[PDB]
Amino acid sequence: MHLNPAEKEKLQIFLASELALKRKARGLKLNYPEAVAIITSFIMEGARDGKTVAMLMEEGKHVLTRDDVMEGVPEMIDDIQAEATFPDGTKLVTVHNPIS
Amino acid sequence: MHLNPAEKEKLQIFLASELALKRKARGLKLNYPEAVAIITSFIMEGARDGKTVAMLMEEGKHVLTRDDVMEGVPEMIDDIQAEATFPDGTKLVTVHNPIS
Amino acid sequence: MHLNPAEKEKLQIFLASELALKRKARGLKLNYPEAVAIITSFIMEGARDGKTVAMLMEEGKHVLTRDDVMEGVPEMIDDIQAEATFPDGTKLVTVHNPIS
Amino acid sequence: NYIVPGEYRVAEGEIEINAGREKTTIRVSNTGDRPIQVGSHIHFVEVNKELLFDRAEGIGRRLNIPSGTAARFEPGEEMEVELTELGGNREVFGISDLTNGSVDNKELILQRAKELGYKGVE
Amino acid sequence: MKINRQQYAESYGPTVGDQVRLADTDLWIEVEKDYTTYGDEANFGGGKVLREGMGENGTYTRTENVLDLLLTNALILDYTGIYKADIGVKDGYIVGIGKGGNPDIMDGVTPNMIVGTATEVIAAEGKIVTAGGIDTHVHFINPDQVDVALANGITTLFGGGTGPAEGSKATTVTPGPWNIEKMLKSTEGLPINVGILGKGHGSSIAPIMEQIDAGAAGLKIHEDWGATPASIDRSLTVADEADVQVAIHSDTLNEAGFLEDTLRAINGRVIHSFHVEGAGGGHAPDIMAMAGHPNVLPSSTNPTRPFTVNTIDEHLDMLMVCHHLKQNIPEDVAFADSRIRPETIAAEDILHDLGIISMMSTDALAMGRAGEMVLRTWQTADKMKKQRGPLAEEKNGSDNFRAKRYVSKYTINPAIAQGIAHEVGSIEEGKFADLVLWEPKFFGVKADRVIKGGIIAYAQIGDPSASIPTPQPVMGRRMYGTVGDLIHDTNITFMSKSSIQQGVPAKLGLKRRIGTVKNCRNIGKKDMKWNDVTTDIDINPETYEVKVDGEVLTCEPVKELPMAQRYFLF
Amino acid sequence: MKINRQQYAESYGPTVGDQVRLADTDLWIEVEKDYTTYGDEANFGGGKVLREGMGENGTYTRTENVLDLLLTNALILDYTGIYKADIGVKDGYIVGIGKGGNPDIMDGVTPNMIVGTATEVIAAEGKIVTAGGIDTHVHFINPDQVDVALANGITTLFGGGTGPAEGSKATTVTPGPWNIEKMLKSTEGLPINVGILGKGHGSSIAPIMEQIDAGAAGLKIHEDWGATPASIDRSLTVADEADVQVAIHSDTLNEAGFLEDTLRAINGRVIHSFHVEGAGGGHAPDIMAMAGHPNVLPSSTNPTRPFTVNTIDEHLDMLMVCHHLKQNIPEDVAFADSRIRPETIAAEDILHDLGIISMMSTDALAMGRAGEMVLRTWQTADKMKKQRGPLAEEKNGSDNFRAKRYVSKYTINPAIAQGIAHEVGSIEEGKFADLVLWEPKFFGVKADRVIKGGIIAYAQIGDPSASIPTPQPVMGRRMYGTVGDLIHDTNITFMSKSSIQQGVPAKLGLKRRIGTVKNCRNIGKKDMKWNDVTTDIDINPETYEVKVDGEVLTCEPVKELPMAQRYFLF
Ligand SMILES: [Au+]
Ligand SMILES: [Au+]
Ligand SMILES: [Au+]
Ligand SMILES: [Au+]
Ligand SMILES: [Au+]
Ligand SMILES: [Au+]
Ligand code: NI
Ligand code: NI
Ligand code: NI
Ligand code: NI
Ligand SMILES: [O-]
Ligand SMILES: [O-]
Repeated sequence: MHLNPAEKEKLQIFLASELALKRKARGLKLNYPEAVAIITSFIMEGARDGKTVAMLMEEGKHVLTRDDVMEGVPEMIDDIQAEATFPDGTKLVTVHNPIS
Repeated sequence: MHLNPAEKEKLQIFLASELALKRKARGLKLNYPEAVAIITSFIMEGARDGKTVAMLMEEGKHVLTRDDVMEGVPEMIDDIQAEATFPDGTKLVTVHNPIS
Repeated sequence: MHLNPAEKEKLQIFLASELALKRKARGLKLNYPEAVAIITSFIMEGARDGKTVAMLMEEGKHVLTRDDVMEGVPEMIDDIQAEATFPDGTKLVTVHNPIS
Repeated sequence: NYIVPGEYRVAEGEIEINAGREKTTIRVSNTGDRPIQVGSHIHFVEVNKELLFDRAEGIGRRLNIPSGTAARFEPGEEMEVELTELGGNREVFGISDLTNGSVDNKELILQRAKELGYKGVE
Repeated sequence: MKINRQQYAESYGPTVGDQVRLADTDLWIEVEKDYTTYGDEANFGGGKVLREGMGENGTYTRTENVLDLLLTNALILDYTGIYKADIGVKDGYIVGIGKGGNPDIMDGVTPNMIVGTATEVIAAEGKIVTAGGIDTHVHFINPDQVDVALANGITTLFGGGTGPAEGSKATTVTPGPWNIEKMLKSTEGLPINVGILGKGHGSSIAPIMEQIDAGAAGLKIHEDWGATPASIDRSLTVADEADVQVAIHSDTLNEAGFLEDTLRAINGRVIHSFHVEGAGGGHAPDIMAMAGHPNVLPSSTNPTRPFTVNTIDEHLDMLMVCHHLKQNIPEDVAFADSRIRPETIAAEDILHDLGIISMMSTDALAMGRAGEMVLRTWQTADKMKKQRGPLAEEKNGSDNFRAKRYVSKYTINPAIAQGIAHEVGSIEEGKFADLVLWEPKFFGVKADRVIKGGIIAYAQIGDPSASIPTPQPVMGRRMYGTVGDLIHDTNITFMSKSSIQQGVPAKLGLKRRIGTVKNCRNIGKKDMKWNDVTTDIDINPETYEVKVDGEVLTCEPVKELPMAQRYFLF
Repeated sequence: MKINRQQYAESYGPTVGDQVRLADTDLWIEVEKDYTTYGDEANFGGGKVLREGMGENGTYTRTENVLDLLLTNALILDYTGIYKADIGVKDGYIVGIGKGGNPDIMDGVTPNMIVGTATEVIAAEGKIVTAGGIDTHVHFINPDQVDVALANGITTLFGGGTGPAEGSKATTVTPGPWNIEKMLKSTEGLPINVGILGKGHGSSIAPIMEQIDAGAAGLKIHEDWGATPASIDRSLTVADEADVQVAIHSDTLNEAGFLEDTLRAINGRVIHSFHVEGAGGGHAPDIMAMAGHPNVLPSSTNPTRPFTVNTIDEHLDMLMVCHHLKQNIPEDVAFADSRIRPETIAAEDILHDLGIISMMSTDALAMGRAGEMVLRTWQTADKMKKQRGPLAEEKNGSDNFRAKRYVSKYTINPAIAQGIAHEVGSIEEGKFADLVLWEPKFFGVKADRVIKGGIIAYAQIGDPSASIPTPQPVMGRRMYGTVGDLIHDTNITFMSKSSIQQGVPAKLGLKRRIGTVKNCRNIGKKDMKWNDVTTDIDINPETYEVKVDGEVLTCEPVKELPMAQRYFLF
């Protein structure tokens, strides 16, 4: 596989997202780390799909709404940042106030 | 996300449980580590759901039966212990002879 | 669970395979690490099922075809090697040119 | 324009090995009941005792095969091999302890070979 | 008052006559004797015996016969016996095996086994305790291999390598003074005992000898560096002068000689024959005939142990990868068929059971598995019981004789061969306190706690953030013995006498305990505990049939093994 | 006997005239010469050449011309050439480049490249071998960044920081004697070469100078600490006296002066201009004009390399986060538009290809990627071939000239700028043995093996519990070079001459190799290998259009790059 250090670490984010999505599916309101994991994994998978940074900046704001999460969680998340490999290399994506 | 050391470690248990549940679904009798992973993850997910320690002490004994596991596995597992965050903080759950 | 060092590491391979299979399911052509993860996990799960080394040497060559992967990936993978616990202990499986 | 990552485009022609060194062909027979395989760079006179050939012809020489390859003799097998000359200082130490010095001392090499029972000292 | 046997064993571990199953095998060990005084058993906890004025003496200072550490109620499995006792440790050494406690009020206390203010306690009731495993065939290729070894109860690594360099990937060799010095400094950070082998190759003495002076603890002769008559001879000359061991992987290709030529070059001197069966390397096809000679110390590597249905298919293809062989080169096919032989692999099972092969080893990361020496030793023992029955010598329906024969293969015998048995290799008084605790259900599979120099180095333990240590996930982890400077005190670097006399440790700034390699040259097959058989071993050049004293040795592969799928996640 | 070229290259790696594709790029390198003697190639393994009495000499001791390590059949890519040779290493240094083996029986053996008893072997046939990367723009923010760097072939880190403190997150600065001392002691545990930069700010000499005496290896001027005429001047005065390099991130805001004022303060003295294009910081909008002056050593940081379709969107928003900018403050919007310019980012591609910008660097964790300096250098080279075609100077349809120009940007040129090129930066005799092996399919993406001071420090290797090292999972791991005390011997802490003369290493108990920074002050743009072009660079104040000698430099962004999605899991 030739995994580098970053690749090892980012697998954890995917795992946390899977865990969080299962918790959502059984009707739980999501907490802080679950919400962050979901949006982050969304961004990285979007980059894998070949979306642009601009597309993901827009879409990232509609992954979870306030009725998906616990009280206070929207206000706890100022922005979410993730780096992933786009078709044109590694790029940073920042989603500002993802949960409105 | 702000993962602490315990949160990092416990993701592994969830992963092992997913692996084990897939193996069960294709008709395999489960071994020692698979059985332990399944019951442990059940307890932690139950705590996330807001169940009580007492509920999980009861339920934990009916997650797997002896026809789910290999010969000797029921006798190998004396108890299973797990700590998770309940709505009222971290608590220890112990399930005694989970596989009867 | 009593996880040893190898067991810890190999959970990662399973996770990478899950990630890669999801990416395949949404219609993406797989890259080098994704392809390797898929075939490797296939071998290890086959050993868990009680298949023989000889069976897995054959089957491993039909898990992914060249229309499943990106240009150049078939030629990048000379062989894939994995060790897993068969009913008769740990054995090494090698699949040569898995993607034809 | 299909891209194979890290592929070679080798130039035209062939590579000649051991160019300008004298070549010699001899017959060699494995008189033993177990297989013998001989590497490209062992001083040929010093090979296994149960190989029969004109031992004098192996002195100062090695197999004329690509570096790192070997010649295989099945039990009872007789075949021809080609030898090339040793280079550098033309000295051999250790191995079977038949030379331990210049390859020019053919008389002494052969005398040691005969006493120790290397076959084909004629 | 009387306690029934079931409740006694549940509280204090088994006593005389009781039997215990080894993991999920068909092997049973029986307690041969017990050093306790019934009613005065040592134990620790709330309202228990080891308390001040009671089972713990409150008068004596550390120097007055008081222990640093007591292991209570251990079931010891060792070449010296299978028995029940307390184990006493002081200054990192085993000082007493017997009965610990307080002579104030208790009968039968071993005089130097007082529990006092200085004493730590480990409860071993219901555990099996063995010596740490001694692996004498290690390639130093990947530092991750150390935890793998510790997790299966190995405490000493002998071999060579500089990491994933081709020379190291092929041979247990750390070549020359500089590389040896570098790896000695590397060893300062490895939580396990280490001895380093130099390159046993050259036609003059000096290039070989300077490795011994540099710090090497022995030499390796390997066909890849040229296992010629000259290299064999010079290495054994150096070894006789320096008092270190030589290991050999002989000339598979029979290029400079056949087996009999190698033996002529050895000329009756002592030698350790690696992977003697031959799948791992050596004179095709009759290398295994080495195992019959009085001057040979024979070991197996682990991937051929034991003979199972997947073995041949796995090995044929392993060899093709390992040796870069091609299917369309008939010489390569001939080579593979001359090397991977079901006849000799099958016989190897039997030779072990008869005590003709004396030792196990891994061949870690070159053609063997770092964490499976102990595991595959017991799988072999179990397979041989199923196929050959209980040994003639067995009494009481137990497998005690076989258990002693087999435990010797990875503990005492490698220690003797290497010249380190004065420090390690067995649970005896005066030896270094390398100890492995096993739950009987995990015996030979996953070590519970690994003690190095009297301090826990490795343990299967749970969540570090939990209220108690047992909650999930329970996994193998490094303990305090491996942290900070304690790693220096709890581990041994074994070195040659000349390098010690020349002050190499000070020169290099080594802070680890320094062990002396000695008494390697005046031993033979007869010195291998429970495995001292010499005999005429014949291997048919045409059929590869193995004969021991005119009798044909044949065995069947098995479809299934214990200590396998019940235990492992992958 | 003759071997056909295809089979020869498959067995020994390519020879004269053969070409190799760099990863999945359109770049081809061609073997220019070969030091071998056809038929006497060195190789290691069962029945191979490097065996006692054959290709390995069995007579000589280590001191008599014998190597510690031989890398066989390397395809070297270096500023000095693209060619085939054996590489010989001794005492952690490259001592011979040529042909290794045994002069007993082989023709053409380089006299000091004898394979003897002391010699370890690494097989490099079929591999590309380069010098370790030298990253001169590192923020020490997170210790995890070291493995990231090693995995992409970086072996030396120059920069500053004390961890995730705001000063360190913004600037490559370790401020003052105490912080410098602390980080020097921290460096004892980092498996990579390190040099530390002090704060190049102050209006008196002494507060700046005391950092050099304390152990700093250079200085950083940064606008965040006040890149004023005074700070610029004092730092260059200190630097001229101490013989260390100064790096500059100039006054983006033009507060105390414009670009021409900064140059007046520099006054013709030597200076390293960081992220010269300007997205990473500097006089808005014309900072890139620095790259034309004879006294300036210009480097790029990596996130603008090369110009792609996502670049601008990514950078605009990166800057807003990095600088805490607000969308509803028009001054912030003006600031961002004056700083993130598609015109200068595009021209930067071209300036690299023409050899006007001499160096690459990361800007690790502040505005750049720790493991992507090498990666993005080749992506730029590849993009420029696709858009501009093969360079005029190219012969034989190969890209050898471009490959030398680009490899120089992250190896030799940063070494020269920093004053450390006598130790590192290239594969030449007498230099420290920091070497990177690459499979051509992974070239510039994922290093196969990283050698530090003659010992493997990092490798892509598989399951530590497996029978061989290649089974999955194959991942980057630290090797024995990083363990115990060996970490001290295989790595260099670079320090100023005055701190060395004052005995700082002994004072602090530093055990690492100490390197001397020297010859920084009498160099210029003309000393940058393959990248020595000086010219008039004009940047239009209204349109940001870049002109080099009256000609307008324009480039297009690309939608896709090689060395990207084919390789990475995320
Ligand atoms: Au092999
Ligand atoms: Au092998
Ligand atoms: Au049998
Ligand atoms: Au910023
Ligand atoms: Au920035
Ligand atoms: Au362009
Ligand atoms: Ni071997
Ligand atoms: Ni070996
Ligand atoms: Ni900057
Ligand atoms: Ni910076
Ligand atoms: O071996
Ligand atoms: O910067």
